[PDB]
Amino acid sequence: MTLVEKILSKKVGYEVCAGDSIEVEVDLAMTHDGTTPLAYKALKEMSDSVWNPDKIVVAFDHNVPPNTVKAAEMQKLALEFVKRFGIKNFHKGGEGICHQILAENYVLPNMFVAGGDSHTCTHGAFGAFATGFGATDMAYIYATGETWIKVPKTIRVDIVGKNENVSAKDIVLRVCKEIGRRGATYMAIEYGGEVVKNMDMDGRLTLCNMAIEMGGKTGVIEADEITYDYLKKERGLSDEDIAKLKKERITVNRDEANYYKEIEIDITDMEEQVAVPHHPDNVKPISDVEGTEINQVFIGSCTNGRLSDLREAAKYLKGREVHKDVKLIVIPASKKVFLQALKEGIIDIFVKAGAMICTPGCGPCLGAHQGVLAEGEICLSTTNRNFKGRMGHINSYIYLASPKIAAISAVKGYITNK
Amino acid sequence: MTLVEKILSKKVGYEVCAGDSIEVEVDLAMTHDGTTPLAYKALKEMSDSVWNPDKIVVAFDHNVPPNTVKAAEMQKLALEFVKRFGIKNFHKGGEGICHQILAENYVLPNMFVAGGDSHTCTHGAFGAFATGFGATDMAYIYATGETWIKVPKTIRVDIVGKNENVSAKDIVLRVCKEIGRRGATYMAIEYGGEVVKNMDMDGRLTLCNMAIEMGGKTGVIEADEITYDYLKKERGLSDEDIAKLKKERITVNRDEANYYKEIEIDITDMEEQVAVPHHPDNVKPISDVEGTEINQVFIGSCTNGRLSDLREAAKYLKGREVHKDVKLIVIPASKKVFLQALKEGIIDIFVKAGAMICTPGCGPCLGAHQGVLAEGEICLSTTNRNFKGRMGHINSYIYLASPKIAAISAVKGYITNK
Repeated sequence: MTLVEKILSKKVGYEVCAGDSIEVEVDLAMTHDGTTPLAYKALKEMSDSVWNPDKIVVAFDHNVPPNTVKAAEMQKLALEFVKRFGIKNFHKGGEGICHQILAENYVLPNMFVAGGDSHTCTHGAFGAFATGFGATDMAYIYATGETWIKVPKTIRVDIVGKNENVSAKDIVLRVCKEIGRRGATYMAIEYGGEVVKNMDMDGRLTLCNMAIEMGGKTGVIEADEITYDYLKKERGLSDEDIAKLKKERITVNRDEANYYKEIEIDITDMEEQVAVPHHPDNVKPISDVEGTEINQVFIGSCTNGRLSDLREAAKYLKGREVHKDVKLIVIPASKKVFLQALKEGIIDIFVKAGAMICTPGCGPCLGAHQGVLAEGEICLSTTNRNFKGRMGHINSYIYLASPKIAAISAVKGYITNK
Repeated sequence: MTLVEKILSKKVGYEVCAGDSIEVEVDLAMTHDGTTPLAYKALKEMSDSVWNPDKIVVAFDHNVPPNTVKAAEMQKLALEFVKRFGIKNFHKGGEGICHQILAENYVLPNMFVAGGDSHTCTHGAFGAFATGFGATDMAYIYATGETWIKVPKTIRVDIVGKNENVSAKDIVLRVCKEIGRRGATYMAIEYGGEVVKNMDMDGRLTLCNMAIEMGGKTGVIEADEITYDYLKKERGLSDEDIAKLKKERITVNRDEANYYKEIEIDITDMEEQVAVPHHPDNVKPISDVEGTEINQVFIGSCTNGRLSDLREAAKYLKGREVHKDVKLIVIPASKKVFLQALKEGIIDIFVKAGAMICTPGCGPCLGAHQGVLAEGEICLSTTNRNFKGRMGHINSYIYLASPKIAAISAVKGYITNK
């Protein structure tokens, strides 16, 4: 029995196998400024109320503040969803990215998280089963708190070795390379090993987030002490709640689980990994892409927008200034990350370096305004998507790398390690 | 002899008066990301060189970060202009508003300041003749360093009395009524009196900024010791350099200057001012619009985006949170202003209250794709424009007020004063 089978079995109250179709109760339902309207429209035709407003989260992160009339009409319509259904857990523009809000305030281990977003798989780092759903599907979830899901197969990814010169994004890019953009199709990506157990919670959320970029239905990491300490830090979880959570802790024994595929990654010495346009799996080491001049550098997104991502980037921008031909865009993942990075003096480092700061949202990682590339512009982003013409013009280029590389490259003006 | 007549005469070398068409050598030329590519493309048809790169200033502020592909293409074209002609006085995105930057490190008294912006008249607070030109005229000036204008008539505006509950925005809004939105066309505005004399440069910048809103060709304020003190705090200093500017100081004597018309504004027992849709020449006192539901509040344009404006707004926003049904947007006018407000903890108060901090520029303005309004949505702004469908939908509404009132109304969710 794999981890996803373990979680789902405890969820329904009986042993379940991969391939089965079971009814699962939803512990956490969420839509954002882009997926709320359609979900709301469908909900009007179906129900006059929701099943539990305390388990429903709504956040504005895609178009904040409204950059178009249409986006303004979207949030306007989403505002009525909060009103007409009495949604207490509503996060306005500036609160931050939806998944970051869910992580630092809501998601508990062994939960079944249902989200109106493709990258809902991010919250599998808590030891929960989190997948994305369509707007019509989320409507029924809002009205009943239930949904049907097929227990997916599991790809075991063992990350062993030790390398302090690389970050979690460098590792997850390495995993994307060996597996591919279609390698984990219809399958949950169960991370584990020496590195994963010693990896911080900010890093675990990075690995589970890019699960969709490998075709993965979701990503999941076993609940740990780091998971519990994170729950102690970001939220006021009492010791009675940690202990209550530890008795329900789910672990996986040896050979008690049969995986579809079991890949293993040695992290040493593996220099910093960089994804090459126009696909997330096109990952090359730093030496193979050295000297590549860039026009724009973005540091934010759900993948690397947390406090630790800004802190690392701030220590390389602490001395110098952003290159003349390079524009730096910094966007904290949430309102909490923004505040904490203010008092820490992290923001001061950025602004002095000439970095452009935007309100906590999904930045220009999508469509999206707030940082559009022109024809020919190269952007070294820290997000999780390299699709051709995603950050603007169809003939623009996007590179993916850690906040460390992004910070250093912004100074030098070219992709570098020194 | 009016102030404008004295400024233009010294600049040209001989005595001129209103009605005379003269050729003036330009001391300072500036275009932003929205007008630089327009002026460059126009320059590529007639000339093949700029007259003086040192006298040319380029600053990105309107669309920072790039909101559309066309906007990104424009900024790329503007980079060509700077790279080609070696414009050392170039400011990237995040540096701040074009007029604010120009006031922080360029505009000297007695100058002739030409700008590719309808609010270049702001720099008349330094005692310099400053007007706005189109893309065509900006190319002409870029090539020859000279332009052809007609010496305007002067509507003298004496502001006397005392009031410590209103602001410079409240004052300049009072001026726009007695005069009108078209009661100063083809004419220059000359502010004087005990109030203007006691104003800091933050107040004088506001008065000269709203000159075009009255149809005025420009708004100019006589330079004094307060003007020189600002040039010490900002662009470095020297008591010998200030003395070198006082030797060229231009003063105006009463009755020795014949104006087209003279107006005097009472301020002692005046209420605070809020302009109603859809024109800047429509303010009823705060008691006449108190209770008006607002859906969005913007604080921080060229009119009211400086340090004093932020600290005043943070004062009423201190400890409180922004009302639920209204989204607050705060944008510092400059990079320098941003930094000194960060070290003062002013930004923290904004973020704690739930404001949406954006890159130091001007948005939403003319639909700059920043904080776009939807249909039936009302915004209270500290900007200078009030026209129908300015911030988005044609059926949207805009109200103009001071940062003080803007902050308070953001707290209570409606236009108020308490």
